[PDB]
Amino acid sequence: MSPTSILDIRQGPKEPFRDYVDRFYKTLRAEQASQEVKNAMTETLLVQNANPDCKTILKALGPAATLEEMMTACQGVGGPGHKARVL
Repeated sequence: MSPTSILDIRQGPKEPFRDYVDRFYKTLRAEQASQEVKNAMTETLLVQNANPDCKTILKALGPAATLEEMMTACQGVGGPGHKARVL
């Protein structure tokens, strides 16, 4: 509850996007509350609730680099992606 911060609950949240993001930003929000588009600069690795695009993609697309674009690229995506099954 109170002795409970992102960088101590940081397990390694690569893939449980919404399930963990709401929890992450709920504590982390002293530094970047505003869902600010530059969210590829702090320990932020996701976006509050996110959209169905980003969710379905980064669920497999956590290769420790390309996430930093994918985190927020979903905001301007204009479509459902191109991946008929995740792997």
